[PDB]
Amino acid sequence: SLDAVGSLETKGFPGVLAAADAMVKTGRVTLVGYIRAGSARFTIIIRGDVSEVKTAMDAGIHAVDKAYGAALETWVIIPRPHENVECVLPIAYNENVERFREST
Amino acid sequence: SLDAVGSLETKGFPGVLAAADAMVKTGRVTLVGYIRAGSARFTIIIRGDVSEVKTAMDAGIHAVDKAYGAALETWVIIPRPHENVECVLPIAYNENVERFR
Amino acid sequence: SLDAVGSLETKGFPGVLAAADAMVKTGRVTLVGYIRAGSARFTIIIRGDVSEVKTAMDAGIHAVDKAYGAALETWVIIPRPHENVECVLPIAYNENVERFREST
Amino acid sequence: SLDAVGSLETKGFPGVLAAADAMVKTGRVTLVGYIRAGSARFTIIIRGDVSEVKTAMDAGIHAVDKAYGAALETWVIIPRPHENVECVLPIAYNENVERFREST
Amino acid sequence: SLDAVGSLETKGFPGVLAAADAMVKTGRVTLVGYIRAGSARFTIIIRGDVSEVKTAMDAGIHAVDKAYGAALETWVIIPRPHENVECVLPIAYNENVERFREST
Amino acid sequence: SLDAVGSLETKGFPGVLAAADAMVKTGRVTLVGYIRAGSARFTIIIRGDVSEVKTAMDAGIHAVDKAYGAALETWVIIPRPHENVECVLPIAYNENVERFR
Repeated sequence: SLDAVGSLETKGFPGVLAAADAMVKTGRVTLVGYIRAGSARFTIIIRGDVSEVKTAMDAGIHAVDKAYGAALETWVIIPRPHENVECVLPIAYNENVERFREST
Repeated sequence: SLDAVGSLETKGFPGVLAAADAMVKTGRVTLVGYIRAGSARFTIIIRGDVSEVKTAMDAGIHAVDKAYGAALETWVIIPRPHENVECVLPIAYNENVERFR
Repeated sequence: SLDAVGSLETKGFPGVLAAADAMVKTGRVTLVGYIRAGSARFTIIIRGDVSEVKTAMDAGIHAVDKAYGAALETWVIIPRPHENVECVLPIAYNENVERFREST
Repeated sequence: SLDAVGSLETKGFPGVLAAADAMVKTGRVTLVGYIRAGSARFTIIIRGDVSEVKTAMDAGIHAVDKAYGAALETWVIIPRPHENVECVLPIAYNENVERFREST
Repeated sequence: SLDAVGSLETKGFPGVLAAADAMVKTGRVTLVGYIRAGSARFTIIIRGDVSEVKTAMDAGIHAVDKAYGAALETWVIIPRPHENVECVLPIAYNENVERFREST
Repeated sequence: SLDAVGSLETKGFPGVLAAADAMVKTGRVTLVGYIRAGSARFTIIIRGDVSEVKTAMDAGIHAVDKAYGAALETWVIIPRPHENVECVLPIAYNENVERFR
């Protein structure tokens, strides 16, 4: 998919839970996966139209502060990822989340 | 499920054991899973009605201090989590815990 | 099982080895499992009658000091753990340790 | 393959995502894999002609700064890696990325 | 087995390689396993008669200093481990090392 | 095998890639495996004649500095490792690397 990708990483799982919920409730985006990065850091990945990923990312960043003890470590938006990156890195749509992609 | 979700994370396993036991003894909630987060941190996840998750979370927060050397690192309650989140993050009810629902 | 649970976590494996041996030799308790917690920390879990878990735990705490370089990080006793906790967390009796439960 | 190898490692996943996308869009190179290195560090590996790996690597280094909170930790280019290194370390071309090698 | 157990943990793998080789060359002991403990710490476990484990452990401790950059973090000798500890923790003899046990 | 063993560990993967390539290009040695040690440290292991492992290790130590941001954390050479060590620790020749022997 050439949809934009957003990635956000928190210290602690509760922060990433808060961010993920805000993202998919505010932008027409699909949460496609998460990573245990080590050192109690967790990464989440969303896909969607670039403008919707921007809106979702802002909501996710602000939601991290609603989780006691959570910290926002790092985030990025890649507006139009190369197929090789989507293939190798864990950022692709998958069959588990297809029905949410259809909904966007 | 549209049930509320609570998640709490401690430094050390004993603290998460203390917290989890307090949660399910005080709220009508289901402990659905836990995560080894790395750095000796452990995450637990509960589901239930919003009122019961809040009650359980309060009891769990206070219970962490009963474990010598434990620290409460972070926690959150999401009253009405989006179905997409439940699908990807390890927060769903599962068949292992069905009898506790 | 409604038996009490004790859990103890050390910095380094040698400390948890010392503690486990002291625990099962002091109380009528079963060591049911251990966890690699990360950051070179190791968790052990015992089950048994609450009074036996208390005496075993006392011995385990003191035994950690017998390992050079070990640190006792954290421990707890839960006298009557809820079945949902026993199910999800790695604290249940299991078939690998059945013969030790029988002997207690 | 005697193609050069480039490897770059960031603090946080978003930085490695930014770097990978820049690399494969700038040089005629293939992203062959990534590593979760621990401590929330992530490694990516590209292969291609040495001149293409150099230009891709330059773009990847600069792209890390486009991810909030990311840090560039370490990187290297090996112009003509030994077959024993390609065998043991996770740097070989693989069937998952064949179509991207063909296009280079 | 009621043979003694020795456990030694280093920062870095080279230190544990040095210690393991010194142990089995100096005491009539068997190296039965190792653990990746996290945080670049490595644990090794030897078994044998208590006096031989003592001799091996001293040689292993001194060998750690022969590895550049290695640090000895923690160690213990448990002279006669309870069968429950041997069962749950990774300290038992195994079929991979039987021929070295026979040799001791 | 009674061949010598060398092991070297870096902070970051690029440093270990640099070191490994220098080793097999300078000594008649076989790189038999590597370890993700945690904390972004990576271990590599070579086997060969004592003289070749020493030569390869020297080249590998110097090569770590050619990787931006890499650090050499620790290394050792065991000229004649005990067979018990080869059995338990991941330092043996293996079928994946047979052609390099």
